[PDB]
This record gives sequence, structure tokens and C-alpha cells, in this order.
Amino acid sequence: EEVKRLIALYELTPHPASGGWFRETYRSDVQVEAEGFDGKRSVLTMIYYLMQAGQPDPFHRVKSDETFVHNLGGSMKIHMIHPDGSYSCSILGNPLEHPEARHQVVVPRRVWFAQEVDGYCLASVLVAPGFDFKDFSLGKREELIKEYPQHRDVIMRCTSS
Amino acid sequence: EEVKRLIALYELTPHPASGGWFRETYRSDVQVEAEGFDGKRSVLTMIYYLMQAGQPDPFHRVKSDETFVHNLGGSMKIHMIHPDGSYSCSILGNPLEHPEARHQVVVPRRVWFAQEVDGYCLASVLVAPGFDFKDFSLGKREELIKEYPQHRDVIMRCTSS
Ligand SMILES: Nc1nc2c(ncn2[C@@H]2O[C@H](COP(=O)(O)OP(=O)(O)O)[C@@H](O)[C@H]2O)c(=O)[nH]1
Ligand SMILES: Nc1nc2c(ncn2[C@@H]2O[C@H](COP(=O)(O)OP(=O)(O)O)[C@@H](O)[C@H]2O)c(=O)[nH]1
Repeated sequence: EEVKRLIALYELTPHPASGGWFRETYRSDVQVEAEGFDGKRSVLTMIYYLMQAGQPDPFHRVKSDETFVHNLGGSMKIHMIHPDGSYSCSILGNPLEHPEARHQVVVPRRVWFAQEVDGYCLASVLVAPGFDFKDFSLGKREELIKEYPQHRDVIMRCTSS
Repeated sequence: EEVKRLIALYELTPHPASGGWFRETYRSDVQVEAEGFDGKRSVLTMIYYLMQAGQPDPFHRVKSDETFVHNLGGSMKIHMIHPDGSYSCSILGNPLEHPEARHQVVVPRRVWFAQEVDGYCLASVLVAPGFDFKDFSLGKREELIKEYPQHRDVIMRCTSS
């Protein structure tokens, strides 16, 4: 209602690492052995991911491209700090309502990213090679400020204390 | 027309085996030698795929699970004939408007599948291992009816002369 209907209906649960809601809906039987990965991985995993205003999914990164796909709701800012230190922002949403928004956004592997919404957004989020906690890094405020001092504001807004 | 804005904005072209409008938006750098695949494959490819009423994507199949994700518009019937010959139908869409629809539908590899809509639908469709024409089969009316005589109606509706 509408957020709760979607949480009920899709059986989302509060995301350990984030201010949002999720459930992994698919994990492929097929495996890849990929350099830079410790061990076999699944070819693909997909979650539902729902976000609400006020609670930013904080900076984090993985070893795969992460593909976001907009299902419902408002737009979703996806903040990105790339390894060369540069900052970009992609808008996930519906260009029919917001011309700068796209229904697909691919976050390159190794980019630190965080996300915020002004209302709520339901997304499907896919990762290939498939998600595994050994490949996940939750960013620490102080380490990120030290690495990227020129991005202090966005880092402050999108990390916990 | 909403359709043409999407076709314009997402640069869709009409689907060779269609249809159906599409564009491959992403193909992963990472590869993976999966048994039963002739050669390496990308781990993941994604397309926009847009459908309108009266024009059924005909029956086809690939060697990968194929994941549909609903972006905009009405529901999309996904007809499936599975290797054991049984028939199922998944509804891709928004369960807030249609209780039985879902934002994600995974078509298992090797299933023959076809899709129709009553209005229009924009979906993102992902394949892992990533799409490659050597893995694709377009269904032939005659061979499919030979194979699955109990599903003549649906094969008739979703194949071309
Ligand atoms: N598949 C997938 N899972 C994710 C992603 N981000 C976070 N997770 C999940 O975090 C979930 C929580 O597991 P975990 O927190 O370690 O167990 P718990 O905290 O004791 O309930 C796992 O199911 C992971 O799937 C993602 O992008 N993909
Ligand atoms: N990536 C991907 N591509 C698809 C899918 N279905 C059809 N195609 C595409 O079909 C396209 C064929 O290009 P096409 O327009 O036929 O060029 P042509 O050979 O001159 O006709 C390729 O770009 C494939 O990507 C799919 O599920 N995924």
C-alpha cells in the first residue's frame, strides 16, 4: 500500500546491507569459473529491490556489473564513484515521466555505488557473475573519504557513522 | 503514442524473428565455457523488448534461462511448451493492477515459448549465458504440431504459416 502490498506480495525483507527491501528471486543452475573470483560462481542472480525516501542504500561495490531494471515507482538516483575517482550519477526510472531517466542502468564492476529515491521505487537487480558475499564490499565512511576526499558530501549522505 | 516514444527513445528496431521491437543494450565482457554451448559465451546480455497487440512473438527457444522483467504497459502472456510436452502460461505485469501478474518471469532453458499482449508492453529481457544465434531455434508450425499435437491451438495462434 503500495509499498506494503509489494513487500507482502513479493515477500521482501529489510536488506542487511541497505535502507531498502529485497528478496533473491533467481539463481542460475549454470556456473562460471571467472578470473578474479574465488571459486565457481553462478552465471546470474536476480533480486527484487524496493527503496523508500530517507534511507539511502549506502556505498558498496561488487566484482560484477550490476544491472538495475525499473519496475514501478519514482526515479532512483544511482550515485557512482569509479576507481579513477570520478563521480557520475545515473537516473533509473521512466523517461515518459522524467526525460533523463532510463529503465535500465548498468553499474560497472568495481564502481562504488549508492542509491536514493524521493518517493519509492521497485527495481529488479541482476548481477552476473551471480552475487556471492565473498565478492561484496560495504564501504566504510572513513576509508572512502580518505580515498575520495573530493566526494566527501555524497559519501557523508550515503554512509552510516 | 507511447509506443513510438519508447521506440524513439530506446532506439528499438523491429524484431527479425518477430514481433516485437528490440535492441541489445548490454553484453558482458566476461565469458564462460558452459557445457552444451558451442564456444565461449558472454555471461549476460540484455535487450529492451516491446510488444503490441495482434503480433505474437512466435514460438522459439534457446539454451539459457531467459528472464523477462516488466518495465511499462499492460500484461504479457508468456506461453510455454516444456520438453515433457506440458503447457503453462506465465503472466508478466504489475500485480497492483492485475493480481495474477508478476514483474519477473523466468523462462527455463529449452522450453518453447511465445508471447502476446492485449495492449503494449515494454520489457527488459536477459539471457545468461548471453544470447548467441547459434543457440536459437525458431519453431516451425509443422514440426511443433508433430511434436505437441495436444497444443495445436496455441501453436497455430503463435507461429507463421
Ligand atoms: N542475490 C543477491 N543477494 C544479495 C544482493 N545484495 C544482498 N544480497 C543478499 O543478502 C542476503 C542476506 O543474507 P545474510 O544477511 O548474510 O543472512 P542473514 O543476515 O543472517 O539473514 C543474501 O540472501 C544475499 O542474497 C544481490 O545483489 N543479489
Ligand atoms: N541479446 C539478445 N539479442 C537478441 C535476442 N533475440 C534476438 N536478438 C538479436 O537479434 C539481432 C539480430 O540482428 P539482425 O537485426 O537480425 O541483423 P540481420 O542479420 O541483418 O538481420 C542480434 O543483435 C541479436 O542480439 C535476445 O534475447 N537477446
